[PDB]
Amino acid sequence: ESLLYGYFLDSWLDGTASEELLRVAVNAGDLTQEEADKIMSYPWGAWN
Amino acid sequence: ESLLYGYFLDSWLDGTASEELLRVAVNAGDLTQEEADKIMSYPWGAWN
Amino acid sequence: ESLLYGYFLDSWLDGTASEELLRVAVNAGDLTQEEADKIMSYPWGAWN
Amino acid sequence: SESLLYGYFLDSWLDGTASEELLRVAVNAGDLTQEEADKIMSYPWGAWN
Amino acid sequence: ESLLYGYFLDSWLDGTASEELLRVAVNAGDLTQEEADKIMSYPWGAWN
Amino acid sequence: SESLLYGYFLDSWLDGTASEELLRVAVNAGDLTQEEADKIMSYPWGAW
Repeated sequence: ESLLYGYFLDSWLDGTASEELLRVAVNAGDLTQEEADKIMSYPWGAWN
Repeated sequence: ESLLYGYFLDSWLDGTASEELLRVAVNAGDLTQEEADKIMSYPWGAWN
Repeated sequence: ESLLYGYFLDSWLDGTASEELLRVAVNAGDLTQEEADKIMSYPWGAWN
Repeated sequence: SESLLYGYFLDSWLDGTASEELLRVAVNAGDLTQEEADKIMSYPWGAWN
Repeated sequence: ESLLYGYFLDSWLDGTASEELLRVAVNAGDLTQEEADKIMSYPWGAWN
Repeated sequence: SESLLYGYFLDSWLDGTASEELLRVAVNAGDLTQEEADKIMSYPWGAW
């Protein structure tokens, strides 16, 4: 599991990360594509 | 124990997570069903 | 220490956790009884 | 090996929310060693308040 | 991976870290040049 | 390996809270090595 998985998931659940931002993280190798797809399976902005 | 166990327990105690959200995390494989059931034995929104 | 020992000690020190909450954590296996007893030895709400 | 809560208690000492009273309880509980509490007390109490 | 990679990436996303800061961290051995380049690929200040 | 509190003290230097006097105390306490204090003081005090 990527070290920043939880960090990016939390940003998705709080609505601060967009799909574009997750693509940047995948491109950088900070998330795998599979992890970004998992994160996007959650409701965007669920915490709000 | 799942890495995000404490993250999701804290979100249940702070009243931001719902049962529906914990089920999304179990589907994602970020929590096991047993862990979601442990979290739901605590008082939701206990932190206020 | 259990993974969440510091998390629950901090909640006791900040006055957010109650004895009941610690015992729910013991019942869930997130603290040992000995850990809950050690946490309750500290001043509740010391952080103010 | 460092007690896991060493940084936690040092931060409380620097923020002025802990005094020796709390460090005494932590040492008695086995959450800090006496040597660790003496190291923390070497810092300026409340410097980061 | 450098231990402070996430710390510096978060500071960049927050808009608190500057390129100069990342370069200081590289010179200090706290980041690799490749890591500073990865961080700079993200949008500066996307977190508020 | 970095001292456990390296990031903690570097962050306090960047946020303008720590002084050289504080770093001297941390080296004397064995919380930072002298090399680490020298690295930290290389960064811009109060940058954040």
